[PDB]
Amino acid sequence: VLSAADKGNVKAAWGKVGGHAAEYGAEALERMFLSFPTTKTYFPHFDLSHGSAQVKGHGAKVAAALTKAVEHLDDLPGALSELSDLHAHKLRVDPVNFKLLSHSLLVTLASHLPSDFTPAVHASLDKFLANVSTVLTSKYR
Amino acid sequence: VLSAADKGNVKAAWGKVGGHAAEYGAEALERMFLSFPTTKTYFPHFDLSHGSAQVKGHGAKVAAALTKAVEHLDDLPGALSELSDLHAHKLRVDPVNFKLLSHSLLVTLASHLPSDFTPAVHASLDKFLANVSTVLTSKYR
Amino acid sequence: MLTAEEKAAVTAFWGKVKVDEVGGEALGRLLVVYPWTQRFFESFGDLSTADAVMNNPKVKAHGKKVLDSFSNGMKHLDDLKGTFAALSELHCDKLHVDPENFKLLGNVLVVVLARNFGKEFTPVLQADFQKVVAGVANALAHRYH
Amino acid sequence: MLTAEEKAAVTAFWGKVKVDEVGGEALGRLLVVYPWTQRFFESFGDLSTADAVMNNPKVKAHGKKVLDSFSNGMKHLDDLKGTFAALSELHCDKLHVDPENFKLLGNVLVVVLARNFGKEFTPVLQADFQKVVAGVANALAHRYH
Ligand code: HEM
Ligand code: HEM
Ligand code: HEM
Ligand code: HEM
Repeated sequence: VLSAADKGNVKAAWGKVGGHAAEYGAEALERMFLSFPTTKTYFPHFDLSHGSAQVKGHGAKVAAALTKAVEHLDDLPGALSELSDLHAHKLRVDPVNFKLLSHSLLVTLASHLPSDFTPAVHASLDKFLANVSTVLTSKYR
Repeated sequence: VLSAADKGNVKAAWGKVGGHAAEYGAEALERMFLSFPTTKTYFPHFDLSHGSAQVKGHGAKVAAALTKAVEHLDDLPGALSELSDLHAHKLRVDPVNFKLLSHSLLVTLASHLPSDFTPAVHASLDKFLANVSTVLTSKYR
Repeated sequence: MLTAEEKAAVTAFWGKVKVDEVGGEALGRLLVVYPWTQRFFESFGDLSTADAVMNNPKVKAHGKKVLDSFSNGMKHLDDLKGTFAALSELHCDKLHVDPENFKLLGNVLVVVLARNFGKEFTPVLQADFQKVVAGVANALAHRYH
Repeated sequence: MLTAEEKAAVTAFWGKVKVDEVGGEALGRLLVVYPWTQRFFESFGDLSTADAVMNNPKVKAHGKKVLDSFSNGMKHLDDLKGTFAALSELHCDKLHVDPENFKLLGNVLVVVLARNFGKEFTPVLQADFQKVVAGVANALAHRYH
């Protein structure tokens, strides 16, 4: 679904993210949990306080999966195969939650990359996260 | 994406629609307009009264597009190419409205095929319509 | 919400129809068509296939209750907010149900009414029911606002 | 709406918001990121590219109005309903804007606050703003209920 221009925008933006991917993943989760506290209920045995090593560790894993997606924009369903089973079929995550995390990631990226986060780049990243979200919610069946 | 099972369910259900496709497309539009008055503002050039020739003629066109899609379940994006540009670029249809028409089509099909509209078939058709909707909203440009 | 005419229409229809299996069919369909909703009903037992869901006795029993609640709403259309205030707290604060799902269930119920009730469930009557289910969903979501 | 101390926190931060940039940027971003919203602004001139939208004086000017409206609700956090009355009838009864788009604009404004304020727009502060924009959206949508 991403256009050529979208794919370029996403790759360049993720490029600027650089070695800060895990840090931003952790910030996005933190923002999601604080702004939308119901999301915490998917992580019942986590300590989700600010600076929790579990939020930091989980942030890193979410960021890595996003990096894998960025490297595989032509086949998101295949790149995200295992994760889609995990979130849709195993964990039954309500599709709303992906919107909440996607928005939390846009917030985090706009904060840290204000000179790269143009309207055009915001729209491409929005589409990319919606596309990742579609894949991750495709195996409820 | 549609599983092979879903595509079987969709083709079989549309087979049951038989010669009633155009009639059901018209009824689904009427149910959409009546239930969700806000959708009427996309057709200010229509007489929207019950039984109007314009709604009847539009119903047939909607139905024929769905029939085309049913015949092209392995490649929806390809099949619905021109309609996607039209709905997204020209008509600027708010994505919410696709869910309203899709729900309207499910009410219509349920009403007329109450023996064929099993929970599995319902779930297949719902996916089919969401997918069609995804496609018709897949390039605001 | 509803005009007097719309209330009378809804009320007359609801008076005549035999609805004792409708709730269970609506709940069953929700869990089949939108399977994330299964998360909320782990205690209900076998939900592993469409058939298992639809024939699950707990789903059927709980659905009857849900419809009983909907019928309560139908008797107090003037006060949906008051009617569902407690249930809103339970569903949002304790059960953590995203309010979009209240809309999904109202719409599944309409689909079910249409499947069960044929030509009497006209576009005009269905639109009246859409107002009722939108009202119930807004009233349930209330503790979110 | 918010706690008294949450209100204090939001009030303090809002003071820093530049009254004539942020609104134009949020409105502009809404039209670029969610292009169907352009249907509502046919009189506004060229909206055909991202640069055209963002540099369109009518967008900037209208965005200022939107922001001044947010600024207004920021002073009436415990009664958003009445504050957004005239606007709720404009947007719902006259313009027929689907209420989903209220949530979207609220969320764009929060992204815009983040881009412009960076590390100062902390998770906790942003959480307060999420409550505020949800309040505004709910207030604006009231005429649909
Ligand atoms: C961009 C969207 C998302 C991505 C890329 C993503 C990625 C991941 C990854 C890589 C894992 C670890 C999988 C493993 O251990 O093998 C994971 C686990 C998990 N995810 Fe997500 N996720 C996303 C959205 C969400 C959302 C929205 C929720 C719910 C609010 C969620 C809930 C969970 C939970 C509960 C786990 C397991 C945590 C545990 O170990 O107990 N995820 N996700
Ligand atoms: C399943 C989803 C839909 C399908 C398959 C569909 C199909 C079609 C078709 C075949 C046409 C005629 C194109 C032509 O002239 O050849 C059309 C036009 C149009 N559609 Fe849709 N449509 C869908 C959803 C929607 C929705 C949700 C809306 C908004 C409420 C909408 C608004 C319109 C409008 C305003 C036109 C121009 C009609 C005219 O002037 O005659 N469509 N669509
Ligand atoms: C029209 C909308 C709804 C109405 C009127 C409604 C009504 C009710 C009622 C009356 C009960 C209590 C039944 C009893 O006494 O045992 C209940 C419980 C429950 N509801 Fe709903 N509900 C609605 C929507 C939803 C939705 C959409 C979900 C989740 C997807 C949900 C999840 C639950 C759960 C998990 C319980 C507790 C079941 C248990 O005891 O294990 N409800 N609801
Ligand atoms: C969510 C928060 C929103 C706020 C606070 C807001 C605020 C305003 C304000 C202050 C006005 C000026 C009205 C007057 O002078 O009487 C206005 C007008 C308008 N708004 Fe919004 N609005 C919001 C959402 C939206 C959205 C999401 C859309 C479209 C997608 C929209 C479309 C319009 C339109 C089309 C006008 C009339 C513009 C014109 O032609 O002059 N509004 N709004």
